[PDB]
Amino acid sequence: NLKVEFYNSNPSDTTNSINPQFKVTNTGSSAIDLSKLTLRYYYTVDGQKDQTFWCDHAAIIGSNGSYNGITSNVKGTFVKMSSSTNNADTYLEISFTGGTLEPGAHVQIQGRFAKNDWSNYTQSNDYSFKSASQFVEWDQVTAYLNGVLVWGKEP
Amino acid sequence: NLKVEFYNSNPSDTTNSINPQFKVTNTGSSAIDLSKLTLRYYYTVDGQKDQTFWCDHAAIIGSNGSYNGITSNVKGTFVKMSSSTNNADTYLEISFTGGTLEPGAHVQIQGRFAKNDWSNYTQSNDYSFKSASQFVEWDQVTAYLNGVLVWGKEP
Ligand SMILES: [Ca+2]
Ligand SMILES: [Ca+2]
Repeated sequence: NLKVEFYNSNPSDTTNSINPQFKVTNTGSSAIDLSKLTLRYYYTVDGQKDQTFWCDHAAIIGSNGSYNGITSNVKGTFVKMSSSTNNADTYLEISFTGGTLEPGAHVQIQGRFAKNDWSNYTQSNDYSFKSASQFVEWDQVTAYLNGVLVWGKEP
Repeated sequence: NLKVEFYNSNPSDTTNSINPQFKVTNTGSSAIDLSKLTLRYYYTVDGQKDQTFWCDHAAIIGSNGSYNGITSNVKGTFVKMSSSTNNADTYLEISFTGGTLEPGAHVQIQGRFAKNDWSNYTQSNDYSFKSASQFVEWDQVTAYLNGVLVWGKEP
């Protein structure tokens, strides 16, 4: 059982970097294996180019406030959709090499990606885009446990 | 522009091989690049196992009756759905390495797939199942051209 909160820290309509911020909480009674957890951010690439994802910072925060830095365990891959919509033709899929999300604990991921030539994106035609000053409950981003959708609405 | 006709040549409710038969007609005025066309057959795996697809026979038939064998250009892959329904948790996606479908021409595909342990399937709970003696207009199978849905209803 999971709860996903999210926001984009870069609100510029035209920009050369998209900054997705994820906060995933294990609201269940049993621990979660992060290597089985994947997250997706849907958008339109606006000119297909190879892209790169970077995790500025990621950490597992326990229910008692314990801090475990896992920045280098977060990986990002770009998937071109086999069936697209007018505001979603590509998605960034976030994965973890390992780690355990214990009951009540949560993981914060401060992400960022860009095209390899640093050309612009347009964020107003991106399905998952959500400008906010903090993590909000947003269902236009999805989460999966072993390939099964457990949060959000796919486009 | 396309038209998809279809039928299953194996009607057995319990069986260890599913036989989808596709007939795709280029009803438009311009030729179609087959490497840009994909087709889907939705069903419930009834016990997750790796699966294999075989094209028994495939051919491009021209409006003048011309015959061009393309059996080895037809590929099939199995995709497990992230979100499933009571009659769809997996889909066979059919692709073509190449070929061009001229206006008025159609391509016939006699396919078959099975689990790698040859265990049974149940066809009564499969979204795309359509038993018939010949190809019928069926919208429970989908076709995508350039990653865009151009035929059928997805579950
Ligand atoms: Ca965009
Ligand atoms: Ca079945």
